[PDB]
Amino acid sequence: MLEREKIYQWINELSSPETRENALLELSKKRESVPDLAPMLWHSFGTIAALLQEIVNIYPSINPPTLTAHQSNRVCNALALLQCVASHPETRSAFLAAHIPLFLYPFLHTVSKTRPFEYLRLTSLGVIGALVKTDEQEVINFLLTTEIIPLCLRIMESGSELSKTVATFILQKILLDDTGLAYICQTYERFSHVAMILGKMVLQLSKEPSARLLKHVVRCYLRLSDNPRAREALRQCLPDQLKDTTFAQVLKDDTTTKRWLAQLVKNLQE
Amino acid sequence: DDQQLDHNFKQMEEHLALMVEG
Repeated sequence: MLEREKIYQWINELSSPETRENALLELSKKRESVPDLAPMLWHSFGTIAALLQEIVNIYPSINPPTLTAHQSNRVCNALALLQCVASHPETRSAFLAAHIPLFLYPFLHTVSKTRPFEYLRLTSLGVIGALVKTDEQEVINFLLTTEIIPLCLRIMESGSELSKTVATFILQKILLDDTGLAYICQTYERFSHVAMILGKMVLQLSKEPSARLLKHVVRCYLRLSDNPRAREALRQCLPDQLKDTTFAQVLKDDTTTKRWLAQLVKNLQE
Repeated sequence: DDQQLDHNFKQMEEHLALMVEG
C-alpha cells in the first residue's frame, strides 16, 4: 500500500521542476522493484515530457563537452526511467512511435572519455538494449532507418569494455532479425564496415580479453555466416585468432561460446 | 557527488551486464 503511494507521489513530483530531481533519483533505483512502473510513467500526465525535458536541457553541455558528474547523474536517472519504458510490453510500441530513441542519438555521438560521458553513453546504450531485447521487427526496422549501426560500431571499436558489450549486443540483435542480416549484407560497403570493426575487436580481445564481449562478437560472426554472400566474404576476412588456439583458455569456462565458434568454422568450411 | 557518480556507473554496469546475458 504505502509503498505505491510513495511511487505515485514521485511520478507526480516529476511534473514540477522543483521536485523532479529527487523524484528521478528515488524512482530510478526503485525501477527494478516496481514491475508496472513503465505504464505508470507512461499514463501519468506530462511525465514523459518531463523525462524528455531532462534530456534536451543537457544538450548544451554535450557539445562542447562540459557535462559535470551531477549533470550526468541527473540525466542518467531520467534515461534509466526511459530504459524501463523501452522494456515494458505495454509501453514499448508507444515509446517507438513517440521516436524517444532519437533524443539519445546526440549522447551516443559523444567521444569524451570522462566518466560523466562514459555513464551518459552507457545509459543511453542501455535504452536501445532494452528496446532490442524485446526481439521486435518494428524496433529493428526503426533502428535500420535511423543510422544506429554506425553509432554502435564507433562505440564497439573505441568504448568501455561494457559499453562495447552493449553496443555489440545491439548489433547482434539486429543481425539476428532476417531483415537486419539482409540489410547489413545488402552491399559490400555495409558488410565490410561491420566485419572490419568486428575483426579489429578480435585483435584487442586477443591482447586484453573479455569473455563476455567475445561471446557477442562470436554470435555476430556466426549470424553473418548464415548469409551466403557474407559466408564467402568471411572465408577470406575471418580473423586467424578465431581459427587457432588464441581464445581456447578463456573459453574453457564458456561451453556455449565454444559451441558457437565450433559452428562458425564448420559453416565457413562449406 | 563524484563518489556517487562512480557508484551509479558501477550499478548501471551490473544492470546492463545482466541485460546482455542470454
